[PDB]
Amino acid sequence: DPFASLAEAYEAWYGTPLGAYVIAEEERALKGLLPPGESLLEVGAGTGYWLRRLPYPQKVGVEPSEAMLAVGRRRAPEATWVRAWGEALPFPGESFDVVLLFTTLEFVEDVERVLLEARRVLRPGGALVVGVLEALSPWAALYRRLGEKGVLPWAQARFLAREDLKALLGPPEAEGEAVFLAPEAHPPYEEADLAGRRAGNRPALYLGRWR
Amino acid sequence: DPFASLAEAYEAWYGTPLGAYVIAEEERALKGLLPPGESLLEVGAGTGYWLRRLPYPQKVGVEPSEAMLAVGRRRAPEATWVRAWGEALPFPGESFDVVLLFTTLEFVEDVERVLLEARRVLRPGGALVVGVLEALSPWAALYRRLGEKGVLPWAQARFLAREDLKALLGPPEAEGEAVFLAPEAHPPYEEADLAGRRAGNRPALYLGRWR
Ligand SMILES: Nc1ncnc2c1ncn2[C@@H]1O[C@H](CSCC[C@H](N)C(=O)O)[C@@H](O)[C@H]1O
Ligand SMILES: Nc1ncnc2c1ncn2[C@@H]1O[C@H](CSCC[C@H](N)C(=O)O)[C@@H](O)[C@H]1O
Repeated sequence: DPFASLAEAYEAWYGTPLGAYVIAEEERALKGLLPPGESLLEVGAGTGYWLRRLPYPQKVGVEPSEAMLAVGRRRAPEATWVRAWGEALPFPGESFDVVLLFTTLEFVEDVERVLLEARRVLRPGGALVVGVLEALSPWAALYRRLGEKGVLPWAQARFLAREDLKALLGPPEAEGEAVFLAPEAHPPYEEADLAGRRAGNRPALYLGRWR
Repeated sequence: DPFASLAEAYEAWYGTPLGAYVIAEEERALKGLLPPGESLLEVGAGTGYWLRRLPYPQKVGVEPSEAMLAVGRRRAPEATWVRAWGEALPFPGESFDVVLLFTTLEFVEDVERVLLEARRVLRPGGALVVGVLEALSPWAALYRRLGEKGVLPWAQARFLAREDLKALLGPPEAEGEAVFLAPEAHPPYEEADLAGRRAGNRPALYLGRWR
């Protein structure tokens, strides 16, 4: 478990200027894809960052890391926390309106399997929202380097491009993307961000919604 | 040999609009860092793209790939082509005024030995000029992915950041940088480039000169 020792300070970076900007843009992008619904299931809910911020009345978080889970259920108590793996969700078919996978496929053991589970558990016409750190962004460059440099959890991550998702789930009903500036950007961040777009940067976060 | 079948189409990309822009930008940065001198040695001279374009009256190209070499000795006949590895230069010490390593370190066997050899064959007061595809740039993200997907020669490449070079050679005497736009930039390219710089992007090409 690469997250075994990262749980406690996992959100520390969001407090910094750049991190605050990144997390703000990502949430905004995510909100743009979130559909109406009653029940939500986040696979790899980690510290429950999204669980506590999403509005759905019925929220369920699946997290295999004991460390992450310890923090998550503390921070997002209103949700039901289940200790399981994406590859085998302990729920009957067609039980959720929305299933969220935010930068989790980068760490699962079997991507196709996790996606199958997500769709089974998803009810008719259910919305599957997937978010990944676009492999082609300068952020991926940083994380790939940090990974080989032995930094956790990056050393055990796999990187995906929107192309890979579309390859697996087909054409998304809707898309979203955020953070075009680079890791070493200087503020005012909005300038850096618009600049990164114009420079042709792939975004740091790609979001797709499939039914 | 990763370049075993890339020699012929190697320079092809330089024909496209972005390619044209990129390579021209690299040439400008490289020439701006090249010092005064009579003799030049390029380790991993490949297809002689740089040998065919540098002022030095006496220049030698070291290239282990026979495939690349076949093209190089042809496109840059005014230079002496030697078939050897950077790990073992067939030259006595203090014999060159300038030694050039342009995107070669990412393919050699032993980086430290290559650099030791480069320094050995350098005359007193000589200058070593290294150019690498900065590992933190969006281009690095693209090649690491291509390498992952098999694509040669990227599957065999290692990537360096200017910090890696500083750790190996110490603080350079001078530096150069080029191409802040991303692989997917859109024309007008000069704007895209200025954008990438403001975005916080790391240059696709980092150049350093040591003595
Ligand atoms: N095989 C698997 N199945 C389900 N979750 C997994 C998994 N492998 C890793 N994870 C979890 O995926 C999470 C990735 S970190 C992202 C956490 C959360 N989605 C957020 O964006 O805030 C980690 O908490 C990790 O424990
Ligand atoms: N151990 C080694 N010693 C010297 N050269 C090597 C090497 N391993 C690979 N190379 C050469 O390094 C080159 C990298 S491609 C760059 C070629 C040229 N410098 C240019 O920028 O146009 C390849 O042609 C490859 O054959």
